[PDB]
Amino acid sequence: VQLVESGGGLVQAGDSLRLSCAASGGTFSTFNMGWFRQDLGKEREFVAAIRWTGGRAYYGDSVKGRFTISRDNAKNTVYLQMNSLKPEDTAVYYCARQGTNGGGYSEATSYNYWGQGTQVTVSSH
Amino acid sequence: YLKNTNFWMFGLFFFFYFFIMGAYFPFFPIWLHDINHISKSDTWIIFAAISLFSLLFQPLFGLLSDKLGLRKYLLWIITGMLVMFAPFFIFIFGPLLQYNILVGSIVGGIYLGFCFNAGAPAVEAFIEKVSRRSNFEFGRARMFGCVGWALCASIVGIMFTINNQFVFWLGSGCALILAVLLFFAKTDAPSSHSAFSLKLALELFRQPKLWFLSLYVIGVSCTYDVFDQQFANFFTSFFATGEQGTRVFWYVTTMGELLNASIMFFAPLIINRIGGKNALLLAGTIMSVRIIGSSFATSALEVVILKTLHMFEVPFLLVGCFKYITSQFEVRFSATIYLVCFCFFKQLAMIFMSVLAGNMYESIGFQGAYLVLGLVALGFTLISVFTLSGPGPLSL
Ligand SMILES: CCCCCCCCCO[C@@H]1O[C@H](CO)[C@@H](O)[C@H](O)[C@H]1O
Ligand SMILES: O=[N+]([O-])c1ccc(O[C@H]2O[C@H](CO)[C@H](O)[C@H](O)[C@H]2O)cc1
Repeated sequence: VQLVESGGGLVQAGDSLRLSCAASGGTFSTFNMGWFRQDLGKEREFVAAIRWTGGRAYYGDSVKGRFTISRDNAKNTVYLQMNSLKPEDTAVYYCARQGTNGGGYSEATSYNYWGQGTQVTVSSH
Repeated sequence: YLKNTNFWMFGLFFFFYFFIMGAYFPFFPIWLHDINHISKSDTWIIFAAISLFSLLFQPLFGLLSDKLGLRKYLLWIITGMLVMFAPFFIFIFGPLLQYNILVGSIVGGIYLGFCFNAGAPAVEAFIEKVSRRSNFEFGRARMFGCVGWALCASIVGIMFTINNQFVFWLGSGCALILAVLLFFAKTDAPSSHSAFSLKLALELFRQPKLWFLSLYVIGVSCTYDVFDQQFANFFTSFFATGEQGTRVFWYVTTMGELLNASIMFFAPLIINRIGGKNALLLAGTIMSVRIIGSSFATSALEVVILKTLHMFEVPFLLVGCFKYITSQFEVRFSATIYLVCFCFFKQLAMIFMSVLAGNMYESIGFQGAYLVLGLVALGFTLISVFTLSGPGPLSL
């Protein structure tokens, strides 16, 4: 099962950039997905993650209180709402799907399927 | 039971034996991955060998342990091989897995399959024979194991970040004091129509009560064990950094097993007055609830409760089964059916069940697979109420 990632591009500081991630293959009953990002040099950083059956969602520190994540069963699609973007949000945002091995949702290594990446750029002027 | 020399001998035996096992079995995967660098997908070959040779030793240990009643011959070999605990993991098993992975798992397959997968229930069946002779309850003995299991977990967690090998050396030492206990323990001495025999043991297979009891094992007991195999990863799936998720898990196991001991203390008093099969049904229910509950969990709090929920089924499964065994079947076979009807047939079904559920972990996923396991565990616990000859829940 792969991972497509819509959205991305250039936005002015303060805009809202809604990302979307769908996939083809299997229903992720149980499976829970998330988002990561990578800037010029920083190792893959965590931003969001969500599971089924409950709005249970997790968010990172630099992202808390601005990004909203939701999911759609059957449609097998999950979206990432971005609001109040600032220039340090520049990066390539990846989609993911958790693995049965590994330890926790906050770590890149714990996600078996990665997406290709979708770069978002944010400038002041 | 109160102060009785023979009880403290075998109560401390469970404490110091499962102190051996608590050093390797719980948190075993973390031994092969974070320290020995085996791939998270390779570990199946090691569990396979351990499973293969436990398949072999379990029917052996069962038939043997019954042939020589309370002679002590079997436990002396085990207690002897347990002295090898430290050099095995540190200098043999470890580096043999850095070498060719296959051979290194054979020596572990035979060693651990012998000392633990098959040795542990053989120790349980033996001390249950001492249970009915020296006048005390088996549950009051085995609760010692839950405390050593816990204390050892407390010691491996503390020492994981500094000198993890330290816990293995304790194992060898514990095995030696495990021998001291076995010497001063008093039972039938060596030099050895109502006795044991293979012929009457194979005629035992023809008994229907065996078939039904077996059905309970592979239907609701095997399913529960495979559910717990990969529960610790599913447990960390509700936490951020894994080393936090595993730390919490290490708290709940240590504390939970203390809770498990306390329950086991009183378990005999309950299992005595409500029947044998009812303990299995109650255990099977706590089991089924833990699977189906984990299928709908959504908060770390909810999943912690589900782990601690394991501590409520163990006392009613262990104390209960022996209390169902030695009433529906002749005591002279108590160690043989427990080792073959429970451990062997459970081990048998766990071969197919483990690879079948592992495909769901990749296809559907954890909680989704837990829903199927929960239905069959719950399902087989239903027909269990009618199949198992005995009183039942109605008897109230
Ligand atoms: C340095 C660690 C101290 C542990 C010492 C354990 C002593 C071993 C006791 O020997 C055994 O006694 C049995 C009767 O009890 C005999 O049946 C058997 O033939 C004999 O081998
Ligand atoms: O390989 N075996 O044969 C085997 C392994 C573990 C085990 O665990 C029970 O003993 C533990 C200590 O008492 C815990 O209480 C645990 O929760 C119980 O289920 C029993 C048998």
